[PDB]
Amino acid sequence: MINNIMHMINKYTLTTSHKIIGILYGYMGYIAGILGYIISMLIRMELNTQGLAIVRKVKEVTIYNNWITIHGLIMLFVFIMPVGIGFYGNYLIPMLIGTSELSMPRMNGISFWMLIVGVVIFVISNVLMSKPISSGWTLYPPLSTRDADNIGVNIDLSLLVVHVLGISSTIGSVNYITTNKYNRHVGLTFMNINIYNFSIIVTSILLIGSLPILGVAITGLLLDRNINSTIYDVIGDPVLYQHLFWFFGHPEVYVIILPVFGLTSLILTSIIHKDIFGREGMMYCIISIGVVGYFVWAHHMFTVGLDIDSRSYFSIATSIISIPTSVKMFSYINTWASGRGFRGNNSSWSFFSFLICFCFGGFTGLLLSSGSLDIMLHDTYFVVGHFHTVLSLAATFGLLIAHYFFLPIIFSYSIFESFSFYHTFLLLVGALLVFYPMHLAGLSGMARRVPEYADIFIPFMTVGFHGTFLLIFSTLTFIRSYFQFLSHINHSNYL
Amino acid sequence: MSTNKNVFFPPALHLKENSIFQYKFKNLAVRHDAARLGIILAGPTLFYWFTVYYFKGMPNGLPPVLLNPFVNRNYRGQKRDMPWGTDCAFL
Amino acid sequence: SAWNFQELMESRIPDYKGRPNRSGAELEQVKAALPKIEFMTSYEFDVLTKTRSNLTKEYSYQRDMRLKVTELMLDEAPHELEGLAVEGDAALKQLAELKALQTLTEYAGDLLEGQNQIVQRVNDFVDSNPVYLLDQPLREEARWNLLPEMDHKTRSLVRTELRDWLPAEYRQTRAVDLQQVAAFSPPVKADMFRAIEARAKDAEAEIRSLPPAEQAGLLALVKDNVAKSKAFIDPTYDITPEAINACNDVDALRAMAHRVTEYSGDARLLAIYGKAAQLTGDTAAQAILKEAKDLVF
Amino acid sequence: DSVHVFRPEFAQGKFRIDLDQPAKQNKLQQQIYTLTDDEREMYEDEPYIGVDHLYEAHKGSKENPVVVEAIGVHGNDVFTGCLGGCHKDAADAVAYYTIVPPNTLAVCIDCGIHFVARINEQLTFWPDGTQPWEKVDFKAVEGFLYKHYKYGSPLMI
Amino acid sequence: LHADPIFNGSKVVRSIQMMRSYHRLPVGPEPPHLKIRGAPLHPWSMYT
Amino acid sequence: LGHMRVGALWQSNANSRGLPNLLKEVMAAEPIYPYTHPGLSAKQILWNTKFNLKLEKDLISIAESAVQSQTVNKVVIPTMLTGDVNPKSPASVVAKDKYQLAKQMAEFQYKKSYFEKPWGYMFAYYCDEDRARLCGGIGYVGHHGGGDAEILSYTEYVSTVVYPTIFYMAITFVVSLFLMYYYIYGTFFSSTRNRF
Amino acid sequence: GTNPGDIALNSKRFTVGKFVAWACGGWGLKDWIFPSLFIGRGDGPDFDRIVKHTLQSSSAIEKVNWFDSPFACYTEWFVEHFPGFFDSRYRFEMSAKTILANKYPIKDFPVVDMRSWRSSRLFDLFEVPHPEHTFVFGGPVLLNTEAKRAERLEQEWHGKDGTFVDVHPLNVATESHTEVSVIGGIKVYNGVWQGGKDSWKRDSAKPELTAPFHSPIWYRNMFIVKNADQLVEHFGENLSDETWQEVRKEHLAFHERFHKDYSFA
Amino acid sequence: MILNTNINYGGRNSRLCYLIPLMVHTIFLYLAYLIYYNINLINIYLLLIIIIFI
Ligand code: HEA
Ligand code: HEA
Ligand SMILES: CCCCCCCCCCCCCCCCCC(=O)OC[C@H](COP(=O)(O)OCCN)OC(=O)CCCCCCCCCCCCCCCCC
Ligand SMILES: [Cu+2]
Ligand SMILES: [Zn+2]
Repeated sequence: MINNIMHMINKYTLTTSHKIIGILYGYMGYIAGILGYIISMLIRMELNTQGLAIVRKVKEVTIYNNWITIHGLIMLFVFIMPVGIGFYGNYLIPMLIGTSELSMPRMNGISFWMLIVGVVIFVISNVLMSKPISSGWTLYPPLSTRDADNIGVNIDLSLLVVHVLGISSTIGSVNYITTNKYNRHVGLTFMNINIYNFSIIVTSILLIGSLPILGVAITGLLLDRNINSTIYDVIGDPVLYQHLFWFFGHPEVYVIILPVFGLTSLILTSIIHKDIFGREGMMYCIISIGVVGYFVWAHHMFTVGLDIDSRSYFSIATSIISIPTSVKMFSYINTWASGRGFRGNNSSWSFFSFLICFCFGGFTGLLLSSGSLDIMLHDTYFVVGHFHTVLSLAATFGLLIAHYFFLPIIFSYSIFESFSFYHTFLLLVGALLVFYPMHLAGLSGMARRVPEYADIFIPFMTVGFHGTFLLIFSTLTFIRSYFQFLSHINHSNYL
Repeated sequence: MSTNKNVFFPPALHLKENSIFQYKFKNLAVRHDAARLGIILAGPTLFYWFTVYYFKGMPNGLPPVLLNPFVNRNYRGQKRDMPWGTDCAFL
Repeated sequence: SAWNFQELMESRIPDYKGRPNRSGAELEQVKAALPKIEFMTSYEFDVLTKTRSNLTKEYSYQRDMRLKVTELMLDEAPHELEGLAVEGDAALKQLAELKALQTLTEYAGDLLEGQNQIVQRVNDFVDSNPVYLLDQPLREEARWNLLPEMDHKTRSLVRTELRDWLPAEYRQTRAVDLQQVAAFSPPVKADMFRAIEARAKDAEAEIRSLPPAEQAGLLALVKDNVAKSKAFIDPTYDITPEAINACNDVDALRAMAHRVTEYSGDARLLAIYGKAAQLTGDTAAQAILKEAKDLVF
Repeated sequence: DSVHVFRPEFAQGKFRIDLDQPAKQNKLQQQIYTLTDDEREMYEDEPYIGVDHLYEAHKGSKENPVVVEAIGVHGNDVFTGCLGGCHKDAADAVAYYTIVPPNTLAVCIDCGIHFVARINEQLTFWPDGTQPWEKVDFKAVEGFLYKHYKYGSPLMI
Repeated sequence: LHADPIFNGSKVVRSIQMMRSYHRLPVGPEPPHLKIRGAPLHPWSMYT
Repeated sequence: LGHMRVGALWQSNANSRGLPNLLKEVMAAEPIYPYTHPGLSAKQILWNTKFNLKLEKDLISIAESAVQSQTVNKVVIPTMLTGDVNPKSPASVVAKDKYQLAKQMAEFQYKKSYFEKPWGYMFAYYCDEDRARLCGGIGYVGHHGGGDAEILSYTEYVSTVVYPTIFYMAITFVVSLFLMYYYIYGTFFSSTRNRF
Repeated sequence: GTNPGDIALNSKRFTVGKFVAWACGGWGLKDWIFPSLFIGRGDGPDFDRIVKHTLQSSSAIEKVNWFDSPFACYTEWFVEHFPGFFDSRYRFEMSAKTILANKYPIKDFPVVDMRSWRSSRLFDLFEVPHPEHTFVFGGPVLLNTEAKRAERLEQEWHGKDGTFVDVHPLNVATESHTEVSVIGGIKVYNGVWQGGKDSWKRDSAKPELTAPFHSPIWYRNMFIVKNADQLVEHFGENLSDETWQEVRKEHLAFHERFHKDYSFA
Repeated sequence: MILNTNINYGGRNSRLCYLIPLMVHTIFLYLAYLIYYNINLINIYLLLIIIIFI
């Protein structure tokens, strides 16, 4: 069986087939999602109970800070992008334009294995090693360079993880654009390719333009830590670091969101048995959102001390970006109308949840755009409510739509609809209980990244406790459903 | 039939010029590229060397910059251990 | 110039110009040179080039293959239909024989389809590599142009040469139309009818050399086959001048005129229409018929 | 007076396949473009040519179907497609695709159009420089075609 | 009496086993989706 | 090496599935000659086949010899526009006079009795068979659609559904604006109550 | 769509499979303690419903050749999940027989299988799981490539004259035709041998070798492709719209006694 | 003869699909080691030889 073992290992390591690379991306994405979920459960158990019930010492809150930073990094860079872009991007993009492979078949494998290298370095650095990085997912200096709890090498290893993930994303983006531009079959124009391909193209354009800046910022951090320069010191510009990082920061956000829009549009065409209402309108709105996302980066720094004119300008630009997303939401609402979507499909109900949650998250985030009103809401739990009721309820539910639509196709076994209904509904109700209270705890002044809070905020954390229990139930249901998916019967008798 | 024939035994073409090289310099684009190269070679290069000929026996009177004041000789007590091992510049 | 994003060929947009401009001199010279031209109504061309008997427009070699396979299958029928045994009356035995025959024909049918597919694949190869099957100067015109875009003369020469590249039994030429040739020539129709009668008589003798019940069955079959063969070669062999003269019904003459027009549209039209006009007193019709028999026929 | 010889293109394989018969391979790979909204407006008001569509059988009749030739393996199903809207009740938002047996008469009953897919394989001489430079006869071709039809031939991947 | 296989051979069956368009909705003459109290569920309903 | 296939003959693999033989699927174990050759036994069928085959050979030979040795008195060359490969079809598929209308009507009645209704019934059975195939928990049959589904044209749907929906939405918009402003500030036009 | 496998080794109360299911997913104490609610009726063939549907059928069960077809092994699944199965099958088979017994020389039989469904996205046309290598020999070919292009707009976009697009020189020559025939002393030129697109008619059909030359019989299987979302069918010359509506009404009137006593809930 | 496929590049399996990622991993762990112990794990010239060779 030596030949069989080596053949399997060569199949899954030397491959360049887009289907195999896609399934590998999907697997890694799901695994990292589960890991991030476990860390999130740890964080929630820390918050729910009073008196540092888990760390037991103020000196050891660095464990909680490490938890939040790795939760953020794992869930952003290894859960959504590998799944939303890596998995369906590789599996479907060549098929939807009628071609064999992506351009540059080898660079696809290089991308996946760069992702795996990054995951390995991150997992070893932040688990097997002591006193890990604990500076929040936005590695602000001088906290991430000139501190006492961040001195080990594993911090530098985490920065290099960021580097490798950036390299992987750039390679993937270039490959997607190139394949979609020249390999289309005869008779298919550039703007007639289906909606998903276009969203992937614009996402790839976003990633290409911003990642080098993030690389520059991370190299700055590494140089400050190692060769002892002063780019981001008391005689440096931590605000310069913030500008660069957040110039990358928002394009990453729209990169995350747009492929979910593409997938939802495609699946809708497949399940409502009708075309997209205003397909050209949706494509133009997607490209508009892509372009406008490059001019709004500094709405994450309204309290840094920006010039008053710049504050006004960035509030204006954020509203501008808000417009076309509203156009898209209306287009979705009208698309579902007149259609014959399945009345008992987890895909349908997950689409509903995606639409509602994205509208609510977009509104809450449009409140935060105003510079003046961002005085009272910066670094409170209102921001956490915002980007969790978008990321964890609109991006997650879009991926659930894709998951429940493409499992039968990929594997050829139908879906246990009642099981999936329990999972999706308990995920909806539990998540709402966790994040919705955060909103009213942000207007009340509760800061974020705190393991211990004042007694004024108990009710919100009690509702969060309820939500966390429901979330545990939902995720166990999900994993057990998937295990049941690929397992043959266990009982059989005669009636 | 296959073009391989002309791959194997390509035709030989008669030129009036003594060589192919000259024939390619009757095209405006190549002439303009040669003009750019000549402009760069003639003006700057010849001028630059002329200057080191014209100022061969004269000093550099530029005022040196001021980097590190005496009261800041400790650099605020900041760790400066480079990755090589010793607190010295790679150079 | 530092980038080159070309393709194999730029898309070719046709220039239209228009119909030729000829002055009085050129038009006069063209008119003088041309022969005597009889402009034909589209109906004449239609009746000339209809598909009548060769229903599926099969090539000559396809028909030859089918007839040969039929001969082989007939040769092997007695072996398969020999020794059949099944519990039941005469009807069950008959249906068992029918099923055995069906199995044999299906077996022989699948071989014919295989051979047709093989020959069609050889031809597909012929058109797939015309550059390697042509001599100068047609090779360059095959290389640089597709079939629709070629010059008419070069197009025809290229196609004829490619077809001639094949052996004799692979060339694709439409099979003959028996009904067509019969319709457009009297002697061939008479010869075909004489051959039908001769074969029928020979088969009738063969039948007379058989036991009784087979005699009656096969005589009925021979009569039906003769009738349907005569109908197949020419559906209007009963529209004779004698029949037209014996006919005194306007509706019947109209129906006969329709059936003749459908088939060949020959002088029987003149006879039928003349008699119809006489029964109706149509001087204009008679004048037009005189013109027709002067010019059309 | 000098003799100049241009450097030829030595590449073989797919490059020589595409340079031997550029019209056919261009036809395979060349893009063609649909109409924008302005052109749709300017086209739907174009007039017919003569009174012929009133009498003749349209392109797509059971006697005059639309014939489309693809490449592949003999017997493999053919991917074809309409661009939508052939009949006024057929959607035209995006192209609609079909998979149909190789050499059978098929009917799009959304549009009622009769079509005929057909696969013609691209059997070509091995591109290693031993290609025939002058008209070749049926003998060697006969042998190669026999071997292919019996056992099959590799793919140019 | 068995010939070489061909794709249009006499012994080729319809493809009803292997699924191709999984997410279609069958369309044609179909019964009204009547709803009754207590009657056995119809085979062609979402409820079983 | 396992079970290596010999010869590249046709196998029903994923890419190629072949053309179904509906005649054999329907007429399974039942002969076709009772319908195509009514009232004939196998021996009669074979005898008739041989007789007709010889007759057809004779006729084909005569026709080929005739076309091969006939003098040419007229040359027919159809008119086609340059850049056209074949001439247009002279034939037409539309009845012109009333007699052709009657002929077409008779043919259509026969075809309806013998060709079109069988097609309709076969297609109905096919639709129902597909519905049964996608039933039992395998596909999404019965989730939506049916004979009770209300299908509206574009004009009817826009006029009777979309516009009233937007009208009600506009009413809701104005009413909610006014009631929310009064709910918070306490006055319809004076901002906060008891403060200004 | 499930084969239970070996009923014997899965009916035991305690099994390695059941313990593994409990550990990882699919089984638990709720199944041992409460089997009425969590196993319930279970999934399998329904003898009672099969018997009811069989006894509701008319004599069409006797006269149908279903049991000898290759699909006889699916008899119970269809009898249970296709109310009024035998009557519909009998009508289908009689339709085929009456097509076979026509007077026309070509018998077209409709064929509808899983491939008869069009889709706007290409991944919906492959068998699942998808083949490893797809579109090796290029992507789909569009029927529109055989339609005349928009000559007017094509000329306009390029700024060319485009005045005489609809008027062309007449071509009446003997060098423009390759298919020459002789018909009763008249030499007719007509057509040009184009290639495999001129042989579609014969390759689409298969002859009846025993049919006499004076009454040919050809079998043709016409493939049917439908969108499955259109809700309106246009068959062309095969089936007129009025006839199709009549057939709709007749089918829904006769097949209403096998659908009336069931509820869709 | 040879059956001709589409015009795309079919794609070959190659060892570069993991060698380049392993090279990046090696460079980054080498830098971490140099940062921690102030001495290279292996000679820089040997590392560059490996990188060039791959
Ligand atoms: C995509 C990104 C993502 C996702 C999915 C999540 C998921 C969750 N997050 Fe978090 N979170 C962040 C991004 C994300 N988060 C970021 C960027 C920060 C800031 C870090 C920092 O502030 O520095 C943050 C910070 C953050 C905090 C900050 C605490 C503090 O700052 O005071 C808390 C605590 O309440 C929290 C809770 C949760 C919970 C309870 C879940 C989930 O339990 C709820 C939803 C759970 C799901 C079930 C998703 C799990 C996915 C799987 C189940 C895979 C299965 C497959 C698919 C369905 C595709 N998150
Ligand atoms: C995950 C995806 C995602 C998406 C889509 C968005 C969308 C938006 N986000 Fe945000 N955001 C994040 C992810 C996302 N965000 C994350 C992860 C953070 C935290 C980073 C961190 O600090 O760690 C963050 C943080 C963040 C802040 C930080 C506040 C603070 O830190 O000071 C702000 C404030 O400007 C902001 C604004 C917006 C706006 C204005 C939109 C708009 O795009 C929303 C537009 C949506 C709509 C408008 C809905 C459509 C509405 C209608 C249907 C019609 C109504 C329209 C009008 C009346 C005009 N986001
Ligand atoms: C093969 C391609 C490159 C591969 C790079 C691999 C390493 C990645 C790490 C990136 C950045 C590393 C920075 C560390 C280098 C520190 C250099 C230094 O000490 O600078 C001082 C020197 C000038 O000294 P000065 O005081 O002016 O001299 C007095 C009299 N002349 O100034 C200098 O020497 C400046 C040198 C340029 C600035 C660094 C930018 C990267 C270029 C690589 C240089 C060598 C990197 C050595 C790293 C060792 C580990 C691999
Ligand atoms: Cu932002
Ligand atoms: Zn169509």
